[PDB]
Parts: sequence; structure tokens; C-alpha cells
Amino acid sequence: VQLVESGGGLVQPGGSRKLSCSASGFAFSSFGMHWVRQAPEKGLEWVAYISSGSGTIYYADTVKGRFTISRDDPKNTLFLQMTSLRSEDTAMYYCVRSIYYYGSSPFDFWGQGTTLTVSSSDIVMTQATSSVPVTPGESVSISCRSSKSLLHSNGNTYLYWFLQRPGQSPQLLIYRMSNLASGVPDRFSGSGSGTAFTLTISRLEAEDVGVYYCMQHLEYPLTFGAGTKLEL
Amino acid sequence: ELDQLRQEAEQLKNQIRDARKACADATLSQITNNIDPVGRIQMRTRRTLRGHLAKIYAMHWGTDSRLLVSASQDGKLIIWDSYTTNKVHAIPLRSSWVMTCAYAPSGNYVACGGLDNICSIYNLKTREGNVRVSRELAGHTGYLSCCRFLDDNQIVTSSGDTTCALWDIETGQQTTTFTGHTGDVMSLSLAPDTRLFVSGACDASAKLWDVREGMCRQTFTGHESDINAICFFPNGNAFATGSDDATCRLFDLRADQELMTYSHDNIICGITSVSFSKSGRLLLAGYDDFNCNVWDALKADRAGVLAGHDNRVSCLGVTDDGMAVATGSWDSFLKIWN
Amino acid sequence: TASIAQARKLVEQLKMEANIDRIKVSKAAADLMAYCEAHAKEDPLLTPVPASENPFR
Amino acid sequence: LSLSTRVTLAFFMSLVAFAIMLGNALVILAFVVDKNLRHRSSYFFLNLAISDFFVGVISIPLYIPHTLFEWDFGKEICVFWLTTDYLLCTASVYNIVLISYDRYLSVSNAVSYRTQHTGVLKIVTLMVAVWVLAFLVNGPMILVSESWKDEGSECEPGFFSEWYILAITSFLEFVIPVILVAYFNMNIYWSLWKRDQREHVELLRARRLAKSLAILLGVFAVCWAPYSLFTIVLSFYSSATGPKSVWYRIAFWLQWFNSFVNPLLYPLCHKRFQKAFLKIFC
Amino acid sequence: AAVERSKMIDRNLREDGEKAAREVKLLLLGSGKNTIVKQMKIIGIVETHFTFKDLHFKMFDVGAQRSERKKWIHCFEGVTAIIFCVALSDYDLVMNRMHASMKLFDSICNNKWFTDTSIILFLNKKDLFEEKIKKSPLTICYPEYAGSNTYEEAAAYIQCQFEDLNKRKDTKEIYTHFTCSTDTKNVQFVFDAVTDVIIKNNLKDCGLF
Ligand SMILES: NCCc1c[nH]cn1
Repeated sequence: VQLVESGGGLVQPGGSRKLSCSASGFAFSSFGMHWVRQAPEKGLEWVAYISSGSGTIYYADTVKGRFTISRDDPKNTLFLQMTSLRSEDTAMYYCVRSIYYYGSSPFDFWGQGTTLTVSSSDIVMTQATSSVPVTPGESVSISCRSSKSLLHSNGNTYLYWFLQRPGQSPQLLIYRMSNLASGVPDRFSGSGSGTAFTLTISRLEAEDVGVYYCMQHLEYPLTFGAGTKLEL
Repeated sequence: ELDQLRQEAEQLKNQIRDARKACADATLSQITNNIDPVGRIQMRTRRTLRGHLAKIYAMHWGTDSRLLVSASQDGKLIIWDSYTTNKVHAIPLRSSWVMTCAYAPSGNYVACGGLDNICSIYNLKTREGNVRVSRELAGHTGYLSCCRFLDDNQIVTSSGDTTCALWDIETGQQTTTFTGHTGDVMSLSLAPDTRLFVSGACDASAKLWDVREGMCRQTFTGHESDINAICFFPNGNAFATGSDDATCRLFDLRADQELMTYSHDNIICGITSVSFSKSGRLLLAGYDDFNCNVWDALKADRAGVLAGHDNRVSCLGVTDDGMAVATGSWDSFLKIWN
Repeated sequence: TASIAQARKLVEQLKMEANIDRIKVSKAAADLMAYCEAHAKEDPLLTPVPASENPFR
Repeated sequence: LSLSTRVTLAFFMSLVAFAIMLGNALVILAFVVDKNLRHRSSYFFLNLAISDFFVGVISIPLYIPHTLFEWDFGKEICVFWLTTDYLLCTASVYNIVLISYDRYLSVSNAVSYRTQHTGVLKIVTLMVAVWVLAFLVNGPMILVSESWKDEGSECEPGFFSEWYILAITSFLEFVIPVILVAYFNMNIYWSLWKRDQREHVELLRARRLAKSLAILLGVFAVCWAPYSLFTIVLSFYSSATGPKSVWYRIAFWLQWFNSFVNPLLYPLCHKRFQKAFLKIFC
Repeated sequence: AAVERSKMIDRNLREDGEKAAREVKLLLLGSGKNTIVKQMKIIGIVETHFTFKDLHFKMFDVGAQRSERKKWIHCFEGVTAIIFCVALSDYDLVMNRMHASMKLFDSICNNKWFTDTSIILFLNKKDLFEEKIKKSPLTICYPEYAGSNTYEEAAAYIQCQFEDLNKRKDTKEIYTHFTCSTDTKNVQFVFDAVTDVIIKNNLKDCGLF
């Protein structure tokens, strides 16, 4: 599996750009694609979404009306045509693949991201801290809060945990608050009550350091937490 | 040495029949007559799964008690969300003629087979976002009539070539072959411990096998026609068969003899499928007369009727929690009852 | 020589299943009765369940 | 006329209207429910059932008080009644013509008929064209001729005063449909006959096919010829506008009787619709 | 999103049924089947797919099924027709071969799953039959017979004892064909006889018959 994007760079205000995301090695036509951005040293921010088959499209109001999410299934490409690029549009945009059936993991793979620079109701998710010093071998606990309850009548709690190691793209760890992703060590764990959530790491290792993110998928627009960084 | 050897066979068979009758103190209906009857069971159709365009031949619940597979001879193997009636997957098959399908108790694989003599294994947890074919088990010379996983690695199949086989899915070869039947083997049922299984065949006999050894431990007779269906009792000390002579029978493994018969004068059709409820108090049988009869398994009374299909009911299953019953039929519809 | 061999195998297997012991059906019939009374309460189909615990309403 | 006799006639006509509504309601219910009836013939049967149903719902219930109980239609109400009635009747005729054409295609080009891919858009286009032509034949002339009507309140279409308009309307709504239906039915019979102890079986089957096709054509013609010919003749003799005779009223009712009959012939004789009805009612 | 996935699956499932309803499903029984298969081979169970004059046919050969036909014969209910293959040149061979074909033909023709299904009869190997009929009499097979030695009369007698095995009359047709391996008309005959079946099916569905 491989999502590789392109189309980023430096642009002057008032212009327009088109980002691409070519997929390789998976059933692209069966996946809903998201665009997620992360401004320099600020945090994650969901941009938009296009369903499998191009049926549904969603935007974040911060960019709705200027962007558009388009899809080319035969060529296995996903685009983001952006117009009226302000300074706030400076960010690293990520291509994220999502698939929604019972039991799926809908944020499992992220692309590598592409840097875009521009020259000069919603559920609030808050992460208590921004840095947590610890040494290897010690159990750590991260926590974040929501405004609404993420617990649905289904019995599902739509909370997701990500991990962006230094210099890398985010990687999914927990989906729906208690389910470990594929290919992640079983030392991570997730638990919550509906508005108060936590992520416990037992036997912390050297490579488990980085900013942890807690995201809700209960409702659109998708909102990320502030971001808790583990220091060592 | 044929006539006297054969006479020894009859003498030992006569001795077996004497032993079974010797231990038969009282019939099950004499001691269970003190039980309160179940009364009346009215099960409403809660869901109707409608995506198949041909006859449905087999269905299997996932251990989740929420997912189930169905196989129709339209060439499709569909996985259902029985709570939201959503379609999780739709697997196209190389050969349209499928007579059986199974769900891995882990939930990562699905098996199906039929008139091509091959048991194909499908991976439901591929990283590329689709259901693939992971294995094609080809050792039978007759059609495949049933198959059930023991784990994610080994599976047991029955066939119309009169034999059952245990497979290693990683290598794709029969670890052991179970032989001794005379007609086609139509069904098999794994024990809860998954060390024994029973198989019913077209010679109107059911035989109990040891998975590790590969030998008949016991043989059960009494049906007058082909045994189409077979199921284990929840505690694994008994099993029930459904035959073409319009009867179902309960066989005990300890007593080595039948316990009671589930037959009605107004029923003159063959049984296509049988199942037990979570407590083993309800024997659910699918019939060729387009409806499923619920039987009081201890008193041999018909406690209810699931009359909701336009054609014969081909398959019948109960969830591992006992919450629901699913029935498939040649009318192309699966229905969930509660 | 093939027919006698098949019969020879039949007699050997048949003798093997004759040698096992059998338990009286009155005792083994009660075991099915006992298992049903023990697990009766947790059978949704036999004992109807309210529409709150029912995932199919 | 005596009040009791008028009440009896009103009850009978209301019963007829209820039957017309009910048969087509059953047809529409079967179509909507089965979902195995998404073939072209099923859609055409649905169109015909809709037309007959709305004949039952609107035309006859409005007719009963106007005639038997002397209720005075308003001018706009009379215009609405006339337009809807003529539209629905011509729509039923044209739906029958389309059904006959479909069966002729199925019998004459069976390979192309079977292998041809027909989307829902083309079927809906055919149905909409049927309705559009049903309107174009009558409504544009009824509305234009409303002015020609005298001061006296008469709810017959104005063009009844002119016989050539009646002749043209009858030609475009009766004669051409009848000729087309006859041609298609005869070609279906010829197909079977060319295809044809065993010779006795062939003879009996051909006789049954001829009987069925003749029944269909004869019912259509018997229902639609009397009133059309009566209207044309009376207009030619200038008697179309004025008092109506008993035979004229019976001829008037024959077309609504055809609307009643259509469900039992085309849908009810089709085995897929029969299976749908059996499933629904059992 | 998950509900939208189920609807996308319904779209493609229903699009597959439309494609699978435009194909002629043929059940091939029998003998000379391999001759018939190889004749229309334009493109456990052996399935042959071929196309002739805009029709897509699927032949299903069940010769290599040594099991109880009662168990899987109902799987083929719904086929357009059955192609039954018989070898004329096998009546003095061995109980009798020609009476084994007659026993099997009566089984399928009068089968309850095939009440409305037409049979396309292929009486094969007519070249070898006309040479053995002049060499050996037909009385070895049918003790009751008059036209002792003649291809035309002997073949007609055989063809009459296969269509007289049909107990359902006016419910289905039997389209008999005489065929040597060198014949180059077999596919056309199947297409011609299938077109007759389709047309009769359209008129029967409409209730016209
Ligand atoms: N088709 C003209 C209106 C009418 C006549 N009879 C019944 N309705």
C-alpha cells in the first residue's frame, strides 16, 4: 500500500493550486479519501472528504467554497483543487484513505504529505497537556476531552488515536476508542467513558515518542485534539 | 473366506443391536413427560436480507452473532450486517454451483464449495482492501456438500465421493481422510470441542469421527432415506439429523442409539436443514414445503412455525448467543426471526 | 480378492465399535434434560427477551 | 326519474368505479412490492394500470352527481373533467398499443429482444411519450373549442359541433391504434403458426393463441367503436350536441368498462404478475 | 458511509443479474458428447461458453460426476434446454447401450425439475450407423421391427422411440437431429431450436397460450 501526493510548494496569495494523491497497491475505488492538513508546528486539521464512488463530498467551513475534492478511480488518483489561497492555508496536506463497513479501520493508512506555503456546533476536542517527560520502560497515560459524548446509540464511541513520530506522517493506533490498529504493538491501549478518554502505553519504548492526537469521527467536520507530545 | 466372514459380520451386528437395546432402560419421552411444555413460539420476521438473485443453498453465522454469509447459485457469496441489514462484502465465485459455505470462527476467512469439487478459502482481512482467494483445496472426486473451519489453519469437508477430509490450509493437502460411508456425504457438524464431528450420508447412516485419529468411533442408523442435515447438541453429547423420509432424529453418543423422532403425519417432505437453540430446547428444522418447523426437542412437539418463504428453506442457523434465527430459501431471501 | 478385503475391513471396524461401552439411555436422556434446565434462562428464542436487550427490536 | 331508481343507478356506478380503482390499485401494489417486475412489460402494465386507476378515481365519481343527482359542473370544473377524462382514455388505448408492440418485438426479434440492454430511462421515455400523445390528441382541441360552446351549459367538448374534428380525433385515437394492434397480434399468430398426435398439439396451441389474440382485439374494438361511431354520425347529422339517448349513454359507458377490463386481460394473465398477486394475498 | 457501501454493492449485484439473464444456459447430457462439445467450442463440472449470432450460451457438462444425480440435478432447474446426445452406431454394442440411453433419456425428460424444459436430441454417428445397419440387423436391439436393413427406416424407428418416451406433451418440445462428427450444422440447429424455446417462453409468460 502506498499513497504519494504532489502539487505542493510556494504560491502567492490569491492564486490556486491542485494537489494530487496517486494510490498504489490497494483497491483505491473501494476507499473513501480524506485531505488532512497540519500547519507548521500547530496540529492536525481535517480538510475534506470524498466517498467511495464520488457519492458524498464534505468540506470544513474554513475552506468550503474554495476547495473541491475530486476523484479519478480508473487512474487511482485523488485531487484537491484549491483557490484563493490565504496565509492560513500554509500547511502540510495529507492524503488519508478510509473504508467504512462493519468492523473496518477507516483511518489506517496516511500518505507522506505535501507542503503548501502561501507567502504573506462543532465538537471541541481538548488535550490536557502539550508535553510529558518520561523515560523508557515507564507506563504513560495520555488523555483528551470532548464537548459532546462520542458514544452513539450503536454502542460505538468514535474516538481515534494517532501518532506522528518526528519527521513522519501520522499513523493510526486506536480506532473507536478501544480497538488496536493493524501492525501496532499490543502495548498501546485505549479507554474512555464517552467524554473523557485516555491512551495508556505500557513498557514505553524509544520509538514511541512523538505527538499523540485524538480525533472524533462521530460527526462532520472531523476535529482533532491539540496534540500531546511525549518527551524523553 | 467370504460367506463365513460375512456371517461373522452379521453376528457382530446382531450383538451390537443387542447391546444398544440392553442399555435402553426407558424412552426419553417417558422421563421428559414431567417437563412443562415450551407452550407456543411465535417468531416475527425482524430482518429480510434481499440481495441474491438465485436460489440460496447455504448460510453461516459468524461468531460475532452479527455477521453471516450466504451462498446463492447466482455466483455470489454475500456477507451481511444482520443488525443494519447492510452488505459488508460481495464475493464473486469462479464456479456458480455452490452447495456450502462457512465462516472462520475467528472471522478472517470464508469457505465455499460445490459442483467443482474444490473448497476455496477467501481472506476477509486483506490489506489491499478486497476479499481475495487464499487457497483452493482440490482433493475430492465428488461435489462438496459441507465444510466447516476448525481454526484459521485447518478445515474439514464432506463430499459426494463418499468421504470426508481434514485439510491443512497452509499447505493445501488432506491431513487425514475419513472413509467408510457408502453413499454421498451430505452434511457434517463439528463438536463444540472440535475434536469430533458427525457426518450424514445418502446411505441413511450417520458416523462419528475422530479428527486426530481418522477412524469411526460410532455409527448411527435408523433413517429410511438420505440424511440431508445434521447438527450437534450444544453440550456435544448428542446430535440431530434431518432426512428425506420427513423425519428428524436425535442420536445420543453415549447410549449409542436414537433418543426420539420429530415427525408429523401432515409432513410428507424432506428436511433440508436442522439447528438447535442456544439451550438445546428447540430443534429448528427447514422443510421442503417452504416453511421451518420449531420442535420442542425434549417432548418432540412442534412448538411453532416460521412460515415466511415462497420456496423451500435451504439453510437454517442460530447465533452463538441464541438471539436470532436465520433462514435461507430458493426464493432468494434470507430472513431473521426473533 | 478385493471384495473379501473390503468385507475384512468392514468386520474389523465393526468389531471395533462393538467393543466400546454404552451408557443406559435413561441416564443419558436425563443429561440432555439437565443441560436444558441449566441454560434455559439465557436462551432468547425460548424465553422471550424485552425489546431493550433485543438487537433486532 | 324516481329517486329510488336514481339511487340504485348511483350505487351501481359507484360500484363500477370502485372496481376500476381496485383492480389497478392491485396492479400498482404488485409492481411496487415485488421488485422482480422491472421488465419492460411490467412498466407498460404499470402505466396502463395508472391510467385506468385515475379513470376510476376522477372521471366516474365526478360523473355520478352531475348526471344522476343533477349537480351543475362549473365551467372550469367541466373543462378539468373533460381534459382528464379524454387524456386518461387515450392513454389507456396507447398503453395497449405499446404493450402489443412490445409483445410483437419479443416474438419477432427474440434474440435482439433478449440480448438488448434497455435502461429505465428509455422505458420512462416511452411512458412519457404515451402520456404526451394522449394529451396532444384531445386536450389541445378541447381547450380551444371551449370558446365555441354556446351560452347554454353543456359539458360535451366543443368540437362535437364540427364533424371533421371528431373524425380526425377518432382516427388518431381509435382507427390507427386498432390497425396497429391487429397487425401486431396477427404477426404474433403468424410467428407461432410458422413455428408449428403432435400435430394435434400444434393445432390446439395455435387455436388457443388465435383465440387469445382475437379476444384482446375484439374487446378493445367493441369497447371503443360504438361511442366513436355514434359521436361521428350524430355530429354529421348535427345531433351530437343536445339530448342523449339510452344507447348513446351505454356507448359512453363502454369505454370506462374497457378501463375496468384492462387489468384482468394484460396484467392478470401474465405469470409474473400472477405470482406477485399470489405472494401478496398469501 | 457503510450504508452507502451496501447500496454500491446492490448496484453491481443487480447489474450482474441483468447480464446473467441474457445468457442461454444449456445442460449437456448423454455417446458423442465430446463431439458436440468440440463442435461448438468456439470459446467436477465442465462449463463451455460460446457465442453464436449475438447469443451467449453456457453448456454445463456433468459427465465427470460419479455421484447421486438426485442430490444435484435440481441445481440445473431453470436452464433454457437440455442437449441429450445419443450415438446411433451403438445398438449392437454392450445391458444394451441403446437401452441405457433410453433409460437415462426417460429419467431426465420425465424429471419433475424439467417439466417445462425442452430437450435437444442429438443422434450422433450416423455414418457408422448406416454401415452397421446393412451389416447387422436392428433386431439385436429392438426385437419388434419391420424395416430390417435401411438407414432411413431404421433411424426413423430409433428417433420415434425417443420422442415416444416423452410423457409431457404440449408442455415441452423435443428437437431431434441426426449428426455425424463431420457435421457443420450443429451450432445452427441449437441456435434455431433455442430461438423456438425463447419465443414460446415469451408467449407462455404473457398467458397467450
Ligand atoms: N374518451 C372520451 C370520454 C369518454 C367516453 N366514454 C367514457 N369516457
